Amino acid sequence: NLPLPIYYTYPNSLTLKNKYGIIDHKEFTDKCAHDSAKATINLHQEALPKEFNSSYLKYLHKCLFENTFEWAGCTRDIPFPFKDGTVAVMPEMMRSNWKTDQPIIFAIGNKVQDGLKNIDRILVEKNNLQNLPRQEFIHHLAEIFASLNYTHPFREGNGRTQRIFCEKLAQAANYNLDFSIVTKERMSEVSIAAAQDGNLEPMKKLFDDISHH
Amino acid sequence: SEELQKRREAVDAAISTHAIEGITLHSKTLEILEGYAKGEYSLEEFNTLMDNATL
Repeated sequence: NLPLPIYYTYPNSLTLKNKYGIIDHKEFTDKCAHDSAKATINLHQEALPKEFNSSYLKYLHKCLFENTFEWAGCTRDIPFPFKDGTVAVMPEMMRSNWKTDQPIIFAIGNKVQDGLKNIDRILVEKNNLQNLPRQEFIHHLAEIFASLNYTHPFREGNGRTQRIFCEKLAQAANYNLDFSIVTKERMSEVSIAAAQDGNLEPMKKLFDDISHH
Repeated sequence: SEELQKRREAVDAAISTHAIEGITLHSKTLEILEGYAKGEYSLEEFNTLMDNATL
């Protein structure tokens, strides 16, 4: 019984297998966002961890999506056994932007683990981005965010997990990271610049604008 | 109130993370979040209302 990407979705559908049994995309999105909003509120009342790393990132995905996906907290490079007896894996993922010629290719196969370990190395070396001058904090926060964009470790829910991870990382470093002033368009623009052009400056400008000490 | 300000910030963060993906929360989700932000009920009662919500 070979693991395959197809087992993440319902047969003859584009909808991801979920605990709600919802195949309609609109109704699924409503319920998934509802539970993610519940998890967010409980998460912001939870004591901050002593250490920030990829294990904490997986825990946040688990918290945000436990009620939606059987695979909450599990990465797409590792075969995942569903309760239905199928085994899903998705080592190869790409995303197209409607205004860009070429798709963005995410980390392939076990390069997902390398991406997660990359952020762990930065966070150990830079003490969770604590006790740094502002310019260094912004630079490494942008490096971490852009690295997570490439890694895309989960089958779905990457953006939501990455943002709360970064809000909590900032909070432990005595910063308030305000994503409410960031539009879908501005977020996409800075992410494509880092991914395709290898240009981290628009992202660093975004983080500087939304970081309040 | 510091506590209510923290609740309001959590609610605004929950809305933002979906808005930045182009997702508008269901009206029922927003109503339950608003009550919590305003201190009408506890975190436990907020959790009950979310789990019992008709979407």
